[PDB]
Amino acid sequence: ALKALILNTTLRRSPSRSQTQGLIDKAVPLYEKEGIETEVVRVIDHDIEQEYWDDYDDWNAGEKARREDEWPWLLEKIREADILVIATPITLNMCTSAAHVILEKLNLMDELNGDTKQFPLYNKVAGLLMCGNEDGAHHVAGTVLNNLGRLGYSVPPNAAAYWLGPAGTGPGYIEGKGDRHFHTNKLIRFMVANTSHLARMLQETPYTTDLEACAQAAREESDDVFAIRVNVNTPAIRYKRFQKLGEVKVEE
Amino acid sequence: ALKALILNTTLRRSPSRSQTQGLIDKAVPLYEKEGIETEVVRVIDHDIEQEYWDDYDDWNAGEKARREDEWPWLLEKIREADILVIATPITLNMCTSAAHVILEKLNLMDELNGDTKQFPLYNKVAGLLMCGNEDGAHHVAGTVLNNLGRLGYSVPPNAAAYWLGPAGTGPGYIEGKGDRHFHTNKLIRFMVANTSHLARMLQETPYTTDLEACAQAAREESDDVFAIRVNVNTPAIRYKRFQKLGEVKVEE
Amino acid sequence: ALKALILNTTLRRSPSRSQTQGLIDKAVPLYEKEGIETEVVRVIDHDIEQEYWDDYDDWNAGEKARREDEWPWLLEKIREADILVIATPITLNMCTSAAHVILEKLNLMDELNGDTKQFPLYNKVAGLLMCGNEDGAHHVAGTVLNNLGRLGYSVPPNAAAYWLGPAGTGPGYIEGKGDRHFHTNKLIRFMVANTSHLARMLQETPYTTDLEACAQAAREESDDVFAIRVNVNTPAIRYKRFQKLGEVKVEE
Amino acid sequence: ALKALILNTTLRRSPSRSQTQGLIDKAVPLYEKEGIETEVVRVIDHDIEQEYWDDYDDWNAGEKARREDEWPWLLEKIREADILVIATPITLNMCTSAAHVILEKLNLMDELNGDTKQFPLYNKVAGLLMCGNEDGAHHVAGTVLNNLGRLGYSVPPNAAAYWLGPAGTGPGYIEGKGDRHFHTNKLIRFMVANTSHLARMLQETPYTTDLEACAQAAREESDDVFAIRVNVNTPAIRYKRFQKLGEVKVEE
Ligand SMILES: Cc1cc2nc3c(=O)[nH]c(=O)[nH]c3[n+](CC(=O)[C@@H](O)[C@@H](O)COP(=O)(O)O)c2cc1N
Ligand SMILES: Cc1cc2nc3c(=O)[nH]c(=O)[nH]c3[n+](CC(=O)[C@@H](O)[C@@H](O)COP(=O)(O)O)c2cc1N
Ligand SMILES: Cc1cc2nc3c(=O)[nH]c(=O)[nH]c3[n+](CC(=O)[C@@H](O)[C@@H](O)COP(=O)(O)O)c2cc1N
Ligand SMILES: Cc1cc2nc3c(=O)[nH]c(=O)[nH]c3[n+](CC(=O)[C@@H](O)[C@@H](O)COP(=O)(O)O)c2cc1N
Repeated sequence: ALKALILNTTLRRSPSRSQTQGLIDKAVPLYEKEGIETEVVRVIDHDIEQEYWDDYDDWNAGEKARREDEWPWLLEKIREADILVIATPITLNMCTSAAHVILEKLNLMDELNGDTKQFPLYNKVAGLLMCGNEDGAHHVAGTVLNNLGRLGYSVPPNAAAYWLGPAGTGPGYIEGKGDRHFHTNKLIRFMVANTSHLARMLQETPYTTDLEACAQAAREESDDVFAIRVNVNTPAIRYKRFQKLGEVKVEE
Repeated sequence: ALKALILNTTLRRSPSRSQTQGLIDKAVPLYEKEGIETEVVRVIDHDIEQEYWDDYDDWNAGEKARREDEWPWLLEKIREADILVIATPITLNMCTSAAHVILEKLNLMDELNGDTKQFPLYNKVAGLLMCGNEDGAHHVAGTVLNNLGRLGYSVPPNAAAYWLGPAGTGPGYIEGKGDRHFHTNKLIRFMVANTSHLARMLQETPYTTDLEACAQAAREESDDVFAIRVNVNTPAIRYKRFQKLGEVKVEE
Repeated sequence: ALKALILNTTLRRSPSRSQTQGLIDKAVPLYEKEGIETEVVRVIDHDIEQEYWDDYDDWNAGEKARREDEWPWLLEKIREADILVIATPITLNMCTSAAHVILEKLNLMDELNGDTKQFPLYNKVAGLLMCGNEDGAHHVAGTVLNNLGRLGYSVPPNAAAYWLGPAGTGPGYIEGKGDRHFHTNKLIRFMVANTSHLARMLQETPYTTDLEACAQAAREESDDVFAIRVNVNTPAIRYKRFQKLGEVKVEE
Repeated sequence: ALKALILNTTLRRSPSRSQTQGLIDKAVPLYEKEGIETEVVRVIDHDIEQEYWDDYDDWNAGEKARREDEWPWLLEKIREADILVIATPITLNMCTSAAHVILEKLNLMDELNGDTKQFPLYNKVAGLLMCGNEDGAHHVAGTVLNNLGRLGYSVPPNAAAYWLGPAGTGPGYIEGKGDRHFHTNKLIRFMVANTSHLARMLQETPYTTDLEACAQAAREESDDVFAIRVNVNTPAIRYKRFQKLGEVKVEE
């Protein structure tokens, strides 16, 4: 069967009560009625290393970045899930820092599958559940769904469901009675119905795009050097699409 | 046959040379090789009224807003196109004001159909071409594609292609030789292949979601009043998800 | 004698009731108690041409762009005001298209003050009023206030005041009783008090920065060509800060 | 003697070479030439706990969030610094998750200066250094500087300096020769000059705003309950500022 993986990216460790979890609790039985098996992971409960290392970095400095953690376990669940729902509180008009770490680490998956010539997360479907006290839902949805789009996820219409109160400091979903908020409840239902349909579609008729071939055709029509002259004689920062400075020619 | 409509939202009237049109000129033959009938509209060439009126406004003040313009023609083309590609320059880290006016008027389309019980632009596909001198493509992509998804568009992976120069004032795509810019050329090819595929899928197996039925289910599990107490005794704007202010008792 | 100019960027013509105008009506008497002269302009009531032309465009295509409108009148007012307050409704998680046009045209300035070597809007102060039915205030503040900062405006703390209802379709400020909304009313008071203080400060102690001399220091430490090699052999879009492609050597 | 604190929020531990540190290395001598004592902290080098606990959470599970870490050490520096410069690489069109955590924890302060009745970070100045491979500088600047403004920071004009390559995957500042990039080098000079000036101003003539008095005046003109009726009989998500549903009357 198809699988939906819902990542609660709250910053409070289980079992502390999460506002965002209220939206998850509505979505789970709806996915199960669709025949889509659900799993909820609260990512902050798990040891996921934030630090970065590759071979350009200092070798000893990277020991902590290279340590054994729980990321392979979580990455494998994401690879296996046909639907990825990020369920995030809003902080600083963004997703939480926990969602941010996960997405940073996930952005290793724009390289290739040997037989599809597609990124590893191609043919999957993304949805979004968000909870804020007042503001930021559409901004976060734009940022997060755009990034997932870059990785291979398809986004159906009305794929982001959320709760917000009025302009103010709070309170959140629980005291604000968001479990009976009509607009949120109808958005959650839209999102589940549409992500489920698109997931079944992509299971039957995946993209056949060969990104390697697209890239080769693009190589055969492009240069391998970008170069432009800069006007260094002005403090101005106003935009000029035509600057008439002269084109550049490259050494040998 | 499938139709793709590409809206160049440059602020300069034809035949003035448009940087963004360079990306369009790459995309059109690629769609035509996909078997998809393409049409390019430069919306600024057409008389589209920006002012708003509805029957809550003053009747005389709204006369200019109600005047006969070319919006019904353009709206009918959007309704007919299976793929909508917004092709916009970046201004102020946003789409152009012309794209903005078009999207404002298009967001009247969030009500139902017959028959399908879906918004009128359901089962369509969105992609994005963008051109800026230096910065803003992913921010604009998040904003524009999120809004199109609210209307019923589905978004495939890698649906946004763009050109940008380095940090600076420009110049633009033409002087910058973007027509031979590898990254842009490959993204344009990704976008055309993926949008064409998703359009063919949705032609054959559209969403069957009944938004009316989703809304009726939400109504049964929801209140028809939102009400919270407010802490009027503090200058603080720190978020507080629990405030223990007491419930609001509502009459009738 | 300081002047504050408040631009209501609603899309509905006077005298139609504007939701955003409710916040302006709170702010005006507060500024006047500060001893600051205030003027409110509803910009949609004035003829401001959106289209663009310069010498690189087609002459005949640009005739409409070059026509007589009310922009010189409005631009002179912005230039003269010590405090600019954009008072914008939210559309599509952005300011309105009317605000978008004004800012597009305001960004077309290409001057440097001969005596101070600064942009024309240096030493002015920016505040923000916003009104939306549910969502978008901090995103719009980020975008608009970042753009004004690039032009020369300084931004005090708590410079953006706004009203929003809960997640939903509305209603707006008037039916939602925003005029008695504590959070909005206290933010408006913070905004007026802080912008007023900062405006007075800059009137006594303006920036003495010499933008021309900064740019000349930068010219001495910088190249006049930007050039990089591009990896044209991969479909990957993964970010690689080091790519081992070789330096490009330019011939001048 | 003013203090400037520069937080490098790279995800790579010292002494691994950071692209963003290149911009920092330009700014530090410019600040010291202004007579400002400058400290650089690479926050990822320090053990700062990401998890959240307060007394509404689960005591037992909150033990890790409550643990002794290095946050008080870093917060003291932020409390003392007259200028805070966030120096962040761009990930996912945002600041890094490391910057995200720091700002999250900074936003948890709940204090009012007993004498000035201002938030604790009032009268400070914020600036920004950013480094990305291609895109996101103005979006990050909007988000980060809007958040610091809510905390009490003032933002001068041209307070955000950055480097970006063209559309693509990289490379970054070092291989792209950003240390000799004219646009970046001049923006760094603008930013140091303007933040230094504004910090000196605010040390002389701080804001005298009484936030508590402002909130008390807002309390007198406002309701202590927010309540609106909802239309539960539509699937539409079209925005409607006027819905004629009727007022909510609240008991007692
Ligand atoms: C540091 C910080 C920043 C915030 N930025 C925003 C914002 O910018 N906008 C908003 O509307 N709300 C914001 N909130 C409230 C919020 O979202 C959470 O409390 C709630 O949702 C809890 O969910 P959870 O119980 O599942 O963890 C923030 C709270 C923070 N601690
Ligand atoms: C007022 C204003 C603002 C801008 N804001 C940004 C921005 O924030 N970022 C960027 O990278 N570029 C920006 N540009 C350059 C740009 O985009 C166009 O010139 C080009 O693309 C034209 O394309 P076209 O020939 O098809 O019209 C702006 C230019 C403006 N006139
Ligand atoms: C097309 C369109 C899009 C919108 N996008 C958003 C959004 O993204 N978020 C929101 O919260 N609200 C939004 N609204 C409501 C809104 O803002 C205005 O009606 C109000 O403010 C009127 O103010 P006024 O009477 O002074 O003109 C939109 C309304 C639109 N017509
Ligand atoms: C996961 C991920 C995401 C990214 N998202 C973006 C983006 O959205 N836009 C951009 O322009 N660049 C991006 N980069 C490159 C970047 O910024 C850094 O490598 C550089 O700056 C290193 O700086 P440092 O050596 O001081 O750490 C990303 C890189 C990542 N590892």
